Amino acid sequence: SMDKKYSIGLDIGTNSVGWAVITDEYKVPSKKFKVLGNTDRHSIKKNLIGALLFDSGETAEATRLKRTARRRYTRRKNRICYLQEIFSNEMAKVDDSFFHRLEESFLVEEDKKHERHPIFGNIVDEVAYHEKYPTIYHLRKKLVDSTDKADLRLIYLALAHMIKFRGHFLIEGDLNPDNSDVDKLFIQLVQTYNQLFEENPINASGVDAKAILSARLSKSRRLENLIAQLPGEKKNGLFGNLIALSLGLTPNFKSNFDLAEDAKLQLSKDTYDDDLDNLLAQIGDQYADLFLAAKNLSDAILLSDILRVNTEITKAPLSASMIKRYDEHHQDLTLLKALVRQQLPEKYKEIFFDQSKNGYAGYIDGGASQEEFYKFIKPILEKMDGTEELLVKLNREDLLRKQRTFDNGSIPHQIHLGELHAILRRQEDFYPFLKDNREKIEKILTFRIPYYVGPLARGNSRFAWMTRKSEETITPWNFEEVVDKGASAQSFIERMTNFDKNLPNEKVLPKHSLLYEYFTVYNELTKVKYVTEGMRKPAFLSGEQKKAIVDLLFKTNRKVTVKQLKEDYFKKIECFDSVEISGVEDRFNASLGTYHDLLKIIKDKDFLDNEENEDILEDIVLTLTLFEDREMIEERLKTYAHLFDDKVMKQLKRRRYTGWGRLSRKLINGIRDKQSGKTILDFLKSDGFANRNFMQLIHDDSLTFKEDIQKAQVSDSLHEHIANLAGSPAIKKGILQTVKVVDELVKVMGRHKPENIVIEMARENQTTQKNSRERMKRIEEGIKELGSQILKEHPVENTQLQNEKLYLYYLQNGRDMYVDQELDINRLSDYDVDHIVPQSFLKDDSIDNKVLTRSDKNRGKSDNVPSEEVVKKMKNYWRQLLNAKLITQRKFDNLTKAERGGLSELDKAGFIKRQLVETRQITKHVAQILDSRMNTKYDENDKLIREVKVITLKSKLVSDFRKDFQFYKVREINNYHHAHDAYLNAVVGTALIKKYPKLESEFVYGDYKVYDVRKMIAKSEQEITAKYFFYSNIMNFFKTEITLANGEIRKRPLIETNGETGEIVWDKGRDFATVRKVLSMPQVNIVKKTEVQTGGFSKESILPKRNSDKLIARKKDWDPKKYGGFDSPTVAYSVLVVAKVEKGKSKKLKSVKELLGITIMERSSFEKNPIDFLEAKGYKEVKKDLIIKLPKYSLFELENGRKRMLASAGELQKGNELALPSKYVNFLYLASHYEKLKGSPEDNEQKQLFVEQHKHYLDEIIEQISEFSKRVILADANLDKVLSAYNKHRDKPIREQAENIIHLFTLTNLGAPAAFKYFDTTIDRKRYTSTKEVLDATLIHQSITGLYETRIDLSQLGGD
Amino acid sequence: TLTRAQKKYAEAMHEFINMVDDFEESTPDFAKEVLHDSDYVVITKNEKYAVALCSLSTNLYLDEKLVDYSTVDVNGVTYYINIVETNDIDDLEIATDEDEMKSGNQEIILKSELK
RNA sequence: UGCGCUUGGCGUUUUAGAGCUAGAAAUAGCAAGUUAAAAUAAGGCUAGUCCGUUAUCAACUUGAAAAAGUGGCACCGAGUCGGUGCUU
Repeated sequence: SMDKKYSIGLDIGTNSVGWAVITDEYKVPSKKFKVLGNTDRHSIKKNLIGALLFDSGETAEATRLKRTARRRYTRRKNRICYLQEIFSNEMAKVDDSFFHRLEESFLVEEDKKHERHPIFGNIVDEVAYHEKYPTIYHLRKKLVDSTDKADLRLIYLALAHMIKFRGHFLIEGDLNPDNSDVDKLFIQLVQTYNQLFEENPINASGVDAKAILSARLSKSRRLENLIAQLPGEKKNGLFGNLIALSLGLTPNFKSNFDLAEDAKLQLSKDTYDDDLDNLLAQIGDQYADLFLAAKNLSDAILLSDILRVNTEITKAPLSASMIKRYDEHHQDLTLLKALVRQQLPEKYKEIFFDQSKNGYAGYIDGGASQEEFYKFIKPILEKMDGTEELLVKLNREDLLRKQRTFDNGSIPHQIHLGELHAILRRQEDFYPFLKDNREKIEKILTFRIPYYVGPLARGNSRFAWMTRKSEETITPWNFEEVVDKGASAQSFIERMTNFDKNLPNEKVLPKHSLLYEYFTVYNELTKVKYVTEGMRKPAFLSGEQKKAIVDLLFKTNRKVTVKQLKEDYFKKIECFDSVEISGVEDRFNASLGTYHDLLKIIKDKDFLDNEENEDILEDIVLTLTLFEDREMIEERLKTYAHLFDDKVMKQLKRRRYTGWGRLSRKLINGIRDKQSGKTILDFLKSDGFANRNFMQLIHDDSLTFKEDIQKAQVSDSLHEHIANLAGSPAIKKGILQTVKVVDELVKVMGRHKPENIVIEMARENQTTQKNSRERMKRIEEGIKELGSQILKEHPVENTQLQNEKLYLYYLQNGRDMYVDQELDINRLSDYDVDHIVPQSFLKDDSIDNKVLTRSDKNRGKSDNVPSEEVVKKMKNYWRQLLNAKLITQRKFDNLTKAERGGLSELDKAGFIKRQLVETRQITKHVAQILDSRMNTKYDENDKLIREVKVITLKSKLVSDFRKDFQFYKVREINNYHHAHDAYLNAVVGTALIKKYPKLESEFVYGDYKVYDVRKMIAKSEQEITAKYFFYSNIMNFFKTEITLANGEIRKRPLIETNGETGEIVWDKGRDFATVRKVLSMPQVNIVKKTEVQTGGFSKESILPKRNSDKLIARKKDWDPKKYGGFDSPTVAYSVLVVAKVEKGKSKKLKSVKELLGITIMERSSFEKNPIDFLEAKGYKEVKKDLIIKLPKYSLFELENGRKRMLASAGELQKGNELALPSKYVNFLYLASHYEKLKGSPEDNEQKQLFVEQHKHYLDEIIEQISEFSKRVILADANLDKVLSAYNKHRDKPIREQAENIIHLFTLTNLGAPAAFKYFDTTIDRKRYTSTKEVLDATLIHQSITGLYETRIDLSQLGGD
Repeated sequence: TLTRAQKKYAEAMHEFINMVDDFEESTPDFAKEVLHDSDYVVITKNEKYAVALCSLSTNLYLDEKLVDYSTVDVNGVTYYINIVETNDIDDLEIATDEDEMKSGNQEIILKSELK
């Protein structure tokens, strides 16, 4: 051969990139490759196919949380330092070393440089103090109340404990009823509820919420007493579950909103936040204000229950109430011990003495939670007399409570400030320096760094944007006069705006932009259809209808129901009687919330509607979204003070907003259509008979928006190029790894660019029955809408809803879809499932396109959609199902196409688009880069010369192709299929680009002549000349004989060719062989990208002290034998070390060749001075040349082709892949698919014969595995154990025997060994814990493809 | 926001309700540090503690190290949410009766976490 | 769909809150518990009320680093890649 034309295949992933090279003949070439190294092998052959594997790429966010965690702790340490500094000069007078003792509180007696008692320094004064002040709160109350001069250390402690743990800043300004009281926040709740629900208000005008909620009763009682005042609210209503949430319970919002999956929400859960976001997404942004009014109430109750004081007894409600809790804990404990001595004295020791148990000892000493604890003593209290009071406190959750606890989130820094402020005012006469710093101290507590200002850096922080006003250290006092608040904010706005993906360089609107809201309503409104009597076909809205509706319904309602639209407008305004509506269901999702919010506060309807006020109005929203901050908001509304009352103005700033949209104002209006001068939003309003939608407008190539977007994505350097594209961080790594592979391959190929690069992107997102509930949910609501008794008569269960025949039975209400016939639920095996739009026209296997009939003959004689007769007979029946949502609209239409003359050219041209064009925007970006990288030359007119055509395929075509021709895939076997998939794309892609070149525009990146598809299409079968097809399914030319919807068989020639070129595209007999050949090849290049670990030094569990020296100190001086520490430290990379070390009492140098794990923490050190580091860690006579870096997954080959991968310094992973013969592959596919075949009956039987006639392949397969494990896995005990186990079930079914044969592959799988089972029987993994063999073994360095290697025999080290 | 490990557990938690008893006492989470360090989350039903199964290195020794578990209660019976910490190589023990324990335990789910 | 800024409550760790009676001890009987300090990636220099867990990484060669370099082809096979005519 001569042919140096070649195309490349690629299957891009998050953990893999399969790649292949092919020739014009669909062959995978073969080459010898220069093998560098010190071994004797100086070249080997490799097939040009393989796949790169790699650990996923991880998000920054994880690091961010660590960063703020770190920032918080550092700036708390500074608060205290501001205190001590003020105190210190005076304190020195009173105690020389008082602060110092605190500094060293942590340390053991042996290491303290001062006296071991911290506050006072002698055991007498200390022990006294603790009997006098059992908590800090006793000290705080006394200082807050008393009129005596107090010791200056004690004043410090009190103040330092309010400052250190200073509570929340959720509430701005002084506390008052509207921000802190339980009733007010109750009112805001119902107000938020009714705003949502004008139709069904709650009125609670008489209702006394404060008292009901506040009183000391179990959460669940208070919930009943409240719903008790609200007739027409159910205890688990939407309003009832909202109070439940408010009390801290776990309500299920499932029923409340008709959800498929339940929505249990609990305010104390950390995951509540995105548990809420889970619910919100389903039910929309609108309800967020409810759950936030619930949350604030939640704070209000908890805070109400923490401060249990009558005020004015003390200026320290908090401390006084903790003391109460202390006393109460004492009382109740004493009694309890009484009641256990008396009644259950055998259990006294365990409960109060054992810290292993969940009893009191574990509660205090064993780290039990309050929750674990109650649940321990609950049975025990219940067994005893005299527990009545204790059970009440328990079930109220008020028994034996500690003062520092999970609740205190809800304690506002203002309260702390109250006590802080009091103590100063008592003492400031006894200590003038406190009079003089009173305002400084209070500032230490109350000052907060602004959200906008950010880190207070000086040019050494990548994160910070703040601008100084002077070069001096920033302190909470000088802040306003050192930091340029305005400038710093301004740089804030710029950084925290995201740009429009479609049109970057342009900021995204706030999610609550009136314009974003008008836009979003006009987009939903544009797809709505209606029928009055004599309605012709189902009509769209006029622009004038739309502009009246928004004017009447939308600018009069927060949310508009169909009923108002059906009744409020159609009957009322157009003087209709009854109007069917389609294209919306139940109610509108998008409404002008921001219009109504602004109407309430501004009470000037003309102003909102002026539409020249839009600018003023859009800046407003912009500031209330940008800023939480009260001060800034005031500064930033200053210039609309004239326009508005000081009643409204105040009320304005009290409206806040959160969230950003996907789009730019310039998107929605700024750009225009060249031909029409109509913006996007301009089209949404009036588009005529043809009523386009925003997604359409961008896609629609007849307009200037699609093209300007393309022209607008403009972005230089590489990583910047990679960085820019949207998509997950893991997929950016794969895109980057893809392009490197292409570069290596091009290099491999002589630096010739290929003819084409076929792309597809593999999907590995099989998260879960998410869909199996929805199936049931669809049926219930469906079967209820129809008022049928089917589910009663035939029991419901949603897991057997995975049998499609069973699924369609129910969706059709137990009837034939093509006849007024019942089906027999039992006898479904007999029935045929039919595709409405035949397979020949397009490949659609969706339930949407399938129906159950007693025999597919009932459909009609056609090769079309079903016959005009069936349509006219069932259309009513089908209409009922559609109104009941058992069938989709598209499905109704498809059945009823015959009515409309059946499948048109336009229909067909649509199936073609459907099949070719890749819908995911991220592959297009991947295409652009590669096209950009590959194509570099311009011609003599400055037209780009496209030497390489970069093609993107839907994954489906290949996946369909494998299924169609029996090139089956079973991931559980090995990793080759990644590479195979790439090959198969390359093949299917190039064929297609030969056979249909005019279709290039659809599937080739570039700018090409767009061709009306219809022209391609033939009007008839006999028409077949320059007509591409009469049958839509574009993959037809591969098949020899295709079946039509009516059993007829249309044949095709072995040798297809493009008619116009005459180029030869496919020999059906010859070419498939080439494919089968490629797939069964044993040598495929599987490279695990080796990686140095990065991140945390070790596990994050601070452990208690051990003799063992493994644990790692948390501060250089803190010996873990004394102070505890971290246990396991991550190894960054290992390092082969060859040196001689002392071996016995003699101290004689024995030569060693060892493997050393360099911890992430040690890396710095060892990488500055590698020998010195190694020498301090014991090795001597180290040889510098010898040392080799060995990261994770480093590859060794042992004797007999056995290979290992380095997991750590002491452990290996299996390094071999099991290329099973192709014949056993499809055997194991079919076998384990035996029942749910999803194929036509006559071959669905044909394949089952093949399995029954090849059950001797089962035994042949085990011996495949057997010889493999003996040779490489070398875990004999396990293979013995399975070898018996397959004997033990040789007579179990082939579908069961196979499906377990697939688990067994874990044993031979590449990577670390895992535990697995055959049937009941379970195999324990055999771990390769010796890295000794490797040292004398052969290393192998691989390029990305694994094609260029360097082989290093390690048994030649040990000498000179 | 949310711990990388934590999030891959919360979803793990969804799947267990997916088994479904509409149990009604809401599921508990261990401290973030325990979760990052711990390698695997397993739930064992029918009132028995999770896992601890051996691994025979190149006879058999214990492989999986436990941490805190919560006896969440379905209408009938305790379902522990046992948390399993994968074992570091040097540290290991040798099992006795336990091989019997691994065989006679039925566990509804095991989900990889760190990965 | 990323990426970013403020701030809290727990939690964990060590110390500090004189344990007593009886007994040679082994040990048993009792008392007590609710709080605080401190650290919260070791640390780093650029000394900031900054920064320290993301991306990135075969080997060998040049560079200070971005970055640049380094490995014929044809056929006939196929148990992880084998052989052979040719090129040099």
